[PDB]
Amino acid sequence: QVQLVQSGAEVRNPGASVKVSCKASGYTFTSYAIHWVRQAPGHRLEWVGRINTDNGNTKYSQKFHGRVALSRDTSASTTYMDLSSLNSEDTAVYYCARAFYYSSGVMFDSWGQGALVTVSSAPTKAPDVFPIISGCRHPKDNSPVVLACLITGYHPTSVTVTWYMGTQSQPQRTFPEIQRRDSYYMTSSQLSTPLQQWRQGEYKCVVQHTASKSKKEIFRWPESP
Amino acid sequence: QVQLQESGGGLVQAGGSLRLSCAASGFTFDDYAIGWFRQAPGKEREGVSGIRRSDGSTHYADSVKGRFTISTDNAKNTVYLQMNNLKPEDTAVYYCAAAGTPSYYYTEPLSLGTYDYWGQGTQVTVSS
Amino acid sequence: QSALTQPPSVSGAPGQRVSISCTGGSSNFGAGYDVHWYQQLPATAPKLLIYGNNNRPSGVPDRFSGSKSGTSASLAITGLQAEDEGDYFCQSFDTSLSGWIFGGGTKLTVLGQPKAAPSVTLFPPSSEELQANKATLVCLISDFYPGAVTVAWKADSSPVKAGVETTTPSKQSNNKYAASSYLSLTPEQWKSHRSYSCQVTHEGSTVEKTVAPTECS
Ligand code: NA
Repeated sequence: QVQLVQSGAEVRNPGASVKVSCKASGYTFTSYAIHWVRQAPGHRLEWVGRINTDNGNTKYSQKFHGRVALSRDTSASTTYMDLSSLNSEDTAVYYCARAFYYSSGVMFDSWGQGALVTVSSAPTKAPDVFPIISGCRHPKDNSPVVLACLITGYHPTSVTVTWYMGTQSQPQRTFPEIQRRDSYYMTSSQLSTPLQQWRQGEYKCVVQHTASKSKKEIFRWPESP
Repeated sequence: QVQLQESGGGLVQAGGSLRLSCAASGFTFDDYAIGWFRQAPGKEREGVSGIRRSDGSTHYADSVKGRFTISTDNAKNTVYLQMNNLKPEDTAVYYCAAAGTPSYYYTEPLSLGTYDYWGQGTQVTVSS
Repeated sequence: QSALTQPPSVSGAPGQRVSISCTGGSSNFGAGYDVHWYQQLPATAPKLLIYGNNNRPSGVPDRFSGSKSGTSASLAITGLQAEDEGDYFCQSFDTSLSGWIFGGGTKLTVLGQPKAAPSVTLFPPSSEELQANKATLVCLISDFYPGAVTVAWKADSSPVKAGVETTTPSKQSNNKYAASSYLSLTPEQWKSHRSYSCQVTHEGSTVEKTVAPTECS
């Protein structure tokens, strides 16, 4: 079916530029126009610009003052948005959408998943991951064991956590990410099913942080202190 | 900063004539069609006539066919709307609009969804 | 006006009806440009819900209808479902700006959902964290509804406010709310006190969990 898939999230220093891609599939790419819309936190959707996938001509929102440029590669079935001179108000999810013509105004019948662009002066830093546990590693009082991983000191958001019992993925509980007093972020991921006993290394939390190109695994909860 | 400036409006007697002009400026591309829309008091904007600048092809609404003549002068970036045998029902605010996507103009030359650049409009009154 | 105005939020009971107004101006709705409606569920891309004032594309149930008077549109939803929760945007084109416009969006909350007590687990500082000269108490709060919770910390029996960071609750993919509270301590604070406690209040009930430095031997 008609599908728009965009590149991943990006983080940028203020005054830099970012190039977001949007690959189209499931239909004739050059037979439909592609628009770009952004969504800032606590803001409405804001139209960014249009580009004809055939002849490549563009039309931009005057609110951006020449800072946004749109391009397309018909061989790759992909449109690109380049937003230069980034500022803090440019932190937003950038969608691409297909223009379906309608005599009383075009519609956006297919939307891409969006790409988060974060504009920050704070450094990018990989997370520290700590194995945390409730009920002690080897309970003597029949208490259930709860495993979780404390994920702290990273920037920017976000991190992705998965749990594994061997190679089998395991259900988890997700929690919000909060910005610490030191402008860094912290969060937690809890293994959903309580435990009793397990061989050392049976369970693990895998914490991916694309911004820092780092993936950290924790597969050992040491003898209880 | 695309601009579309209408001119030539005013007040005429039934059966009279008027020539409207739309001065275009700020275009970073030149494959665009120019349309003329009119909005009578308490109504919507309806397509009167349009012209593709490169193709030179014109279209007209049935209510104005024969009486109205749209012509382009790409050297001056101006599109003219010659209006003859004006009727009181022709009274409206006339707008000139540009179509940035040529595929839309080939499908619907006189539909609002075809034009994504718009001028401020000029008033035309035909008395009796 | 050269923009579309929607109410910030609209709430309704399941099986009941709700209406979302989207008012514009002469330069968009009044010029003849129609309204399009988009539905954006939590953590997903917007989806075309209604186009051309009152038309539904393939996949949209009859429970969604729309009207437009040329200056004010309306998206009505009959028989509210829990899955209807999300943000609903209207959209048009403005001739005075020569650009496409979107409404501010309306958050649809479906009331009457089944209430759920929070599942609270309090984690002491990990040995690894203590070896980094840092100590964080982790109070994980999951699987509750509605989202309002209050978290309070106690060292022994006395309240603690310094070093506390409590997340705003938010719905997770399980359609339940989750939250967290972190008590940042020095290793000396953690070892000196007899115990620390996380107190979670939620809809007329309070749950308290307690950890101690020597509870594991
Ligand atoms: Na693995």
